[PDB]
Amino acid sequence: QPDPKLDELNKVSDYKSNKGTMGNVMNLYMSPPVEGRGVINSRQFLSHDLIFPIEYKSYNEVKTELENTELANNYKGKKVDIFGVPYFYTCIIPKSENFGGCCMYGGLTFNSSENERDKLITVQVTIDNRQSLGFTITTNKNMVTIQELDYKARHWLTKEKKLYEFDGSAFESGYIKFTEKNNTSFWFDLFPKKELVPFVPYKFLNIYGDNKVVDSKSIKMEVFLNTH
Amino acid sequence: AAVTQSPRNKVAVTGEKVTLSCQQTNNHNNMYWYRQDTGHGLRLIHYSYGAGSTEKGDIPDGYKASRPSQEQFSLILESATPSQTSVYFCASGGGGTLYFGAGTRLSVL
Repeated sequence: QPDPKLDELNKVSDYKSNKGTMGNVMNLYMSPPVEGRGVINSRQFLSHDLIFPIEYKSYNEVKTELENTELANNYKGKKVDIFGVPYFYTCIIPKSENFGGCCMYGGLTFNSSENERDKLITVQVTIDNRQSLGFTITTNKNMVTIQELDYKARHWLTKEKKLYEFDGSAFESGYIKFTEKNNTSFWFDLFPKKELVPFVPYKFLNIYGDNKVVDSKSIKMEVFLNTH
Repeated sequence: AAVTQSPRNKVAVTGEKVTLSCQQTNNHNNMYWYRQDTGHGLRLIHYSYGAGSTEKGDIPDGYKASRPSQEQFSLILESATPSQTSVYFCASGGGGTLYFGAGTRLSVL
């Protein structure tokens, strides 16, 4: 898309020196994802979002936002599964008539009863271009959102390798890169822009709004991290 | 009560992990943890604008916070130090209004 230069990656140290708290980002990837299996939207706020009557903790619905109306219309009124990262501060979800609730981007795949062996994907992690480990994540979906993968991966690294901590990280910068079978690739900067203080969740999570879907069986995942 | 804190009194030893809990009944979006010290009045440690949000106040060093739901805002001292001896006050707020809890006295030995 193509691969980032070091100097273009967001820095943990810049985020801290702008008085930001990396714990906001930690909590998105440590707390559980929104999940729903075979659900159908109950309503909409704007024509590029779909409101789903799924439970998350004490919330009774989630608004998921798509990048444009046609993408929303691709899923509207259909049986889908939902998997994504919710936020609450800045979430705007008007009631059916009074304002806050649970929101997310993207997250959607068509529900399929022919979709039942878990696949394993090995995430390849490289640090400072010099040490590797891999771990594996699973999903039972043949066609999976990139969001689902990204979350499963960042969640393991946050819990096990200090990807995000309350006030920083074991790293200074990094990105996660996905490679599809046809050989093209894209990446996300793992860290928040230094300007994003206070942390405003929708501006970080809108990367999922394109509801990019991939084939579990063939997708390649690589993380690259730099220490300070 | 608008805002309740627990515990109300706490004696800890240096290095001990201590969590102070604040729970509100107002459905306010904003919550705050301050400490009160002679010669400073209230100083803001961390605050929150909603569930999953916490941001640094003026004296955040040595403290973490967590806002796991609308109702609850926790202040976490991972490794208590004597400089953390103080009386802590939590507040909730929504535009115009602020309600404060009754205070938590922490001595760190």
